[PDB]
Amino acid sequence: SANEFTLIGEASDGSMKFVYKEEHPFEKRRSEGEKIRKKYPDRVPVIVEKAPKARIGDLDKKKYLVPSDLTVGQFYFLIRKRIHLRAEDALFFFVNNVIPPTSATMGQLYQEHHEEDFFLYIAYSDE
Amino acid sequence: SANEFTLIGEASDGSMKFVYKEEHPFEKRRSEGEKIRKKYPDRVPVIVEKAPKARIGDLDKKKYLVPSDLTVGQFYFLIRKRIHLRAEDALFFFVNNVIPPTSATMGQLYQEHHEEDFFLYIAYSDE
Amino acid sequence: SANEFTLIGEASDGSMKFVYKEEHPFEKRRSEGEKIRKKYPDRVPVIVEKAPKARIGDLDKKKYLVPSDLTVGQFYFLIRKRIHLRAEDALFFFVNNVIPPTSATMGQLYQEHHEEDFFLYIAYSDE
Repeated sequence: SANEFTLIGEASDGSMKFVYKEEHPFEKRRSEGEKIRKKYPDRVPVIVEKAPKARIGDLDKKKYLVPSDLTVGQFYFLIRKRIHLRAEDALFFFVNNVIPPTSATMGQLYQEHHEEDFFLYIAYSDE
Repeated sequence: SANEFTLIGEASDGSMKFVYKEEHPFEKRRSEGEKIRKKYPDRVPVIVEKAPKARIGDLDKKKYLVPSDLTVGQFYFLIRKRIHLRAEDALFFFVNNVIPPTSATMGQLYQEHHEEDFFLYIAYSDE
Repeated sequence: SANEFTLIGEASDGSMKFVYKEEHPFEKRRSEGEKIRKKYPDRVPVIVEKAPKARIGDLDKKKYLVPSDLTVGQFYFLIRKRIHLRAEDALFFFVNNVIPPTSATMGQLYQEHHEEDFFLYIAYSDE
C-alpha cells in the first residue's frame, strides 16, 4: 500500500487529574495514608479512578486497601468484575501515565510510585 | 469516604501442597524427572494442580511435557481450554506462591524453580 | 500416571517469512521506513502479518503507524478488534519468533528489533 499507513493508537496526553485530589486537601490525604500504612503495613492504600475519556463503566468505590503481594493482574480481575465489562472490552491500568507489568505486585508499584500523601493512584481506561 | 476503605484481595497463604507429591515417593518422582529430562532435553516436565480453594474446574491430567521455549501465556491458553472456563473467569498460575510473567518461557521457569525431583510445579487458581 | 505425560504445545519453527518482504524490494521498504521515521519520529512503522498456520482471521491492512509509547497490550486489543476474534480465541504476537512482554512499548520493541528497512515486523498466531 504505497505511501499508505493505517494510523492507530493514541499517544497518551498525560493529563490525568484525580478527582480524589481535588476533593480532599493534601494534608487530610497524607494524614490518612500515613495512618493506614502504619496500622496495616502488609496492605497498600490505592485510589482507582476512570480516565474521563473512557467509555466503560465507572466504579462505585475508589478507595481500596489491597495486599502488598497481590499482583496487578489479580487486581485487574477484581476491578473488572466491579464494572461489569462486556467480555470483549479492554481494561488498562495507568500509574503516572505508564501501564505496569501485570505480574508486578501492588506493593512493588506502591514502593516505587506512591505520592507524598502515601496513596498509590491508578487510572483505568478502555484504550 | 472518610476512614472508609474497601478491603479486596487476599494475601496468599503459601500453603499449596501438591497431591502429586503425597501420592508418589520422592525417589520415584526424581528417577522419572531425571529420565525424561535426559531423553527430551528441549522439553520440561510440569505438574499442574488446582489450588484446593479454587471454584473453577479441575484438570483430568496433571503431568505435562512442554517445549522449553513455550511461554507461560501460551501454556495458560492450553490449560484454560482444558477446563472450559467461562469467558469471564480468571485463571492464575503460581510457582512457589508467585505469579510468573506471562512472557516468561517454561524453560526459564523450570531452570529457576524446578524441585529436586526435576519437576516444575504449577498451581492454578481463580483468584 | 506411570511413565505417562501429556505432550502439549509446539516448539516454534522460527520459519516465519513475511509476504511484505517478498512483494516489496528491500530498497523500496528502506526508503519508505527511513522517510516515515524522519517525518513522524514519535511513531513507529509496523508490518503485521498472520502466521500461515494460524486458523484465525486475517487482517485487511498490514502497515500500521503507531505511537512509540503505546504498549504491546494496547496494540493487541486494537488488532484483535480488527479480526473479530471469538471471545475464547487466543492471540499472540511474535517478534523475531519471541513473544514480547505486554507492557513493553512499541517504541522499545522497535528500537531493539527493527530491521534494516526501518520497519518492525510482528507476526500473530492463535497458538
